[PDB]
Amino acid sequence: KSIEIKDQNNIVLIDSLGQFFTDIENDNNGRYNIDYVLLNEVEHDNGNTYYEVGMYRTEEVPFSDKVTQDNVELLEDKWLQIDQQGESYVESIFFENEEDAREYIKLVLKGHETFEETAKAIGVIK
Amino acid sequence: SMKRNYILGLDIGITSVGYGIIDYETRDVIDAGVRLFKEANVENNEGRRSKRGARRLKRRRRHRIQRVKKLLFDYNLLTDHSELSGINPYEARVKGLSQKLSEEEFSAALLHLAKRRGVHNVNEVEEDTNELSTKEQISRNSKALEEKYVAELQLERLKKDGEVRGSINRFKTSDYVKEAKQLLKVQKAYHQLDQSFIDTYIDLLETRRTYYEGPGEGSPFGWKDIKEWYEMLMGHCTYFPEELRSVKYAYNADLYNALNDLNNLVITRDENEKLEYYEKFQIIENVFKQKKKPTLKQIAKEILVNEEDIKGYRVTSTGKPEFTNLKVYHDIKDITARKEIIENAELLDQIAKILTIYQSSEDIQEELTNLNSELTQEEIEQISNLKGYTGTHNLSLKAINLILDELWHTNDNQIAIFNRLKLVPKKVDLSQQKEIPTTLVDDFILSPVVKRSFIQSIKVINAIIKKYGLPNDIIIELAREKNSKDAQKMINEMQKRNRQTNERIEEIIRTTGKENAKYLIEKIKLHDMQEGKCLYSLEAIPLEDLLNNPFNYEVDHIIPRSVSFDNSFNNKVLVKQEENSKKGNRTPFQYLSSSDSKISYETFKKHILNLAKGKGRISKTKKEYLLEERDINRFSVQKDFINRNLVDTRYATRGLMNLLRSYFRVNNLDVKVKSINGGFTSFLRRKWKFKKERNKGYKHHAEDALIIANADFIFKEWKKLDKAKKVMENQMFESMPEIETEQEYKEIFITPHQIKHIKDFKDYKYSHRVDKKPNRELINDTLYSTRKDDKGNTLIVNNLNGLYDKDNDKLKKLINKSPEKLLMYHHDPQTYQKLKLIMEQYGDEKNPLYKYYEETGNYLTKYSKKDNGPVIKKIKYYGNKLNAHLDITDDYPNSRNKVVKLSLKPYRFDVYLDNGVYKFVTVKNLDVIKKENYYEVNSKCYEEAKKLKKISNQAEFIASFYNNDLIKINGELYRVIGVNNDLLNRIEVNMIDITYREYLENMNDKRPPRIIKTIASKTQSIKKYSTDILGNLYEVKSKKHPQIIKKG
RNA sequence: UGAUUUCUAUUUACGUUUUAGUACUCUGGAAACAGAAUCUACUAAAACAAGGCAAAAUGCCGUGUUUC
Repeated sequence: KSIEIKDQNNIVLIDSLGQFFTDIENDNNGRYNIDYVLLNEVEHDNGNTYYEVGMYRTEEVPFSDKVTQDNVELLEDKWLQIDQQGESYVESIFFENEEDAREYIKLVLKGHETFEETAKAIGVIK
Repeated sequence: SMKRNYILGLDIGITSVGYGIIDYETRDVIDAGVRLFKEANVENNEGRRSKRGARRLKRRRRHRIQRVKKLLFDYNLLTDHSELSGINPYEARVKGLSQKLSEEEFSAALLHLAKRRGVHNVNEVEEDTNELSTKEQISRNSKALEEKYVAELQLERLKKDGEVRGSINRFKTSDYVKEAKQLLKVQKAYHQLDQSFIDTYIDLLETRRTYYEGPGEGSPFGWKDIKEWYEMLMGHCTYFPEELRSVKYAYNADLYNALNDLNNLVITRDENEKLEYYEKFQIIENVFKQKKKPTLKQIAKEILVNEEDIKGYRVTSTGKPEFTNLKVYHDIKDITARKEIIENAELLDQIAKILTIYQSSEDIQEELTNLNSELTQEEIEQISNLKGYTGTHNLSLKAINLILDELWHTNDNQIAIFNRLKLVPKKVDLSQQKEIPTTLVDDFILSPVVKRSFIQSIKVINAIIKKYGLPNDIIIELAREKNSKDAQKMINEMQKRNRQTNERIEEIIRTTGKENAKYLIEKIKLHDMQEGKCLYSLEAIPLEDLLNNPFNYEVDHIIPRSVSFDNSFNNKVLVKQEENSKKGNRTPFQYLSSSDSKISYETFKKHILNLAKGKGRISKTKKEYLLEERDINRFSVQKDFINRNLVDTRYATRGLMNLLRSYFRVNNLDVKVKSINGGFTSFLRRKWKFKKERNKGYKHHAEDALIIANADFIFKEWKKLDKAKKVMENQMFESMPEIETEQEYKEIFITPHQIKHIKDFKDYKYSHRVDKKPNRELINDTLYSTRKDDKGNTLIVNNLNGLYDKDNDKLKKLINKSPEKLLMYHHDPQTYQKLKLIMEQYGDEKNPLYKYYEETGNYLTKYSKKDNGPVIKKIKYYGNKLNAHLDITDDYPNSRNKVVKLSLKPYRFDVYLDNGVYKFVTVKNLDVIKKENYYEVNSKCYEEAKKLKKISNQAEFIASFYNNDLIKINGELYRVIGVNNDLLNRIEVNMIDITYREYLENMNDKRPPRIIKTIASKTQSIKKYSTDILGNLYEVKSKKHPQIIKKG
């Protein structure tokens, strides 16, 4: 990784750039664990601006029906409402360039900007 | 505000209630808005109830174990110095059947028997089968216990297979009781016991609560005795509040539905088109009581007519006529045909009630015998083994019989009878109600979605009445979809049929060469359904002539729209222009029974019948339209058509209408209420040229309201619509004018009166429902254990299951990508090498362990030198680093690892202004605890979180924000979603008039569809605003200090 | 364009986790055994929304509705 180690809690969010999904996991009950990640521009308390790649994991998203192309939208909706009502922060790693953080999310994390894209790419559906 | 003379339109959706206020005389838009709320889901209360039951089960198991412990302490078999750690309960349990046991192992045996004591009745277990039902497993185990005790079989299972626990460990209480009492009769010779000791222990071992006993004393879900149990299980009638609701499958309920079916029939014959009292009695006795499932053939044979002459019946999806079947009548008749039993309606009602509310064959037998009736003991025996009796009826038996009279002696159906009788809900005295009560909705047997939206609509009506005074007219439309899943289903089907029609149009253009087909889709589809035949002349409609000269053919409305009010495909036929011209405002039966026709009516009827038989090119609605032989000048026929195509007669709509009309009737308030059919409003909205797409926010919901309000206006402006106006209002109608042609109909309804003025409206209001409820879900379900890595972080440990499943490639992915995350990688390298060998051997397979098991019959076993290693069933691996969590390690004493739960669910956030900088502290659901009347924010946790945010003691408390509260950040108004990142002081908000997702979509923006904001030194202003249920804004005023006590 | 299931009761065997014992792995030893590791499994005993009542009791409550 091309990351930089910082003091991370006094960081102000400047511009939310992207939202990617890395894994949609079926727990083999009526629930799903959705791993996603955010790409933001942020300004440190010291003045320097970095690009934050923040990973989040939303667990126990209940969906009992088998998901199809006609169904993945509703799973995305339920994931969003479960994520809004809970706590899913894992960690944040920072970069100096937007291209470097985008490359990180692109290759080492395998993140898609569409929930449908990730569902088909990981094999949840077609 | 200032009271107005206005029409109020209501659009009740699954997540919204749109209101529109139009001036009654000037047709000008007075107001419009939407009330927005989250879609209710039965699964929320479902999970609540299931977890409550599971907690009860666990509590009662622990209490049984502790009571056995107390009994042992009583007889001094357990002391404060007893030690039972090393005792094996199976060995001790089988040894105590033949020899004296240590007091320690005797106590351990009794306790281990008390922990797992088997089934009383399989009906008590609502189960999803490890794939072999508990009843079948008990059968297997009892057949295996013919010469053994449970402990002996369990011990030989342990000694041979190494396991006792799992699916096959399902016994019944009888076998445990046998083993326990033999153990006791052996051990009483060596221990100073009592017969009271044996009786008490056996009782503790086998006793449990019944379905009719319920929870113990002090429970809000319990009851005092069996009478209160029955009365709480049934509930009370809406119209006769001291009567209890009937069971669903009572005999009189089935007879009521059957008479409703019979009164709906329209028989073409020389005699009365409607079945008469003697005829209905003959049909009930000779067909419904002789055939379990009556068919149209049998009914037609009973009245000596043919099947095609009977119309107006319910239908399956296979197209077969459907009629109510007397369930309990034929269930008892198959056991006994005695007239004293099956021809006693009240006796069959009692039998149905007993079969429904009792869940045991023995209790059913006892309660049947306790009916001092003429049923024999063997008849009761046979009846106790019946199945399928569930559900409670809407009505009491009293109302059922009261309406049974009207069903027998009139030809009205249930809807017409209820509309004529106009029964008043009496569970709440509408006489002393200052506004429309919302508690009556809680009684209705309805989906929670429609329940919530009905309550919201009632409160919107109350607020509108308080603001603008009593309305002149109220018009209501309820959404067709029952939930979001149904909405997605309908969207998918509509997209499918649009795709298919586009394909057919495109290949028509390809074959014929002309793009004209792009603008003739309706005529082309009608041509397809009719197989290129003009249904009034039966001449051929060449597709080339239709595509070249489309005005040679016209879309005629089968039943004239002046009476039918039907604008759908079911009331349309592509005919020759001259046929439509000569037909006029008549029906096919009237036009083809005339001098103006070119063919007979019977030729047309034969053609229509054979065309309806094949491939569903005719809908049943269309067929009963074409063969409508009644005089549509009769007022009854016009009332029927208005009730079908203009009124919403769904049960939920009828219940809400009854409640509203009753409240207005009782208080002598002259407010005319009607519920419009959604097909008619769709027609109106289309002809008024509203866009098909709804992509500009919630205002559409208000728009629709105004639309139907506008529609209501029409029905008051023209006297020739009076009949319709009075049928939609359910008012008894008294040289009346009438719409005489279809051109007049289109002039009345298509003319865009004030439509541009409705489209130009900009002062829409929005109300979002705020959620302040404490004691929601506090933490996630999953129970995690953690490790501490070399670098000092805490990692969560995940489990990997289904290692030998055909489709599970997760272990293969993990081994190929990150082997070091497996715990066996570091702590058992030889087993990991075994696993990697297996993975590489079948690497081209999706799950190599699955193919390994199928090829070798071996699982993955732990590495062994003597190959005695255990089977590996699940694999632990390292997850993410542990962030904020709930530490539950104290529940597990001396635990080497920290035990955690994840995702602390937030409750609210309190914003303070501290020496010029805005800060906020997150109140979690775990921080709110109920104290005996009220929910209290724990002051210790609150001050802890305040200090963690470095909030001064002199900081000024600004406000508290819950879900959907209105926040004003830097002069911009959003609605609060919740805390997004507490550590980073990041909250989440959304827009008010539209979701941020669709806002971005309209501009084709690919930004993340979530508005996340930071609250820090850069924040200039933070204010709180709230609205009433109508969306009227007001800034929140006060509260120098945060709320610590909450009502709940 | 093409017709009500809410609310609620009782129970079994599972499942996740911790501790203890045993089995498996490693080291030392002739052995008796003892350590190391805590991975995989069996058995028992406990906890399973945070927690709050209540005191021998087929004991009770804790994820729903409503949020103006």
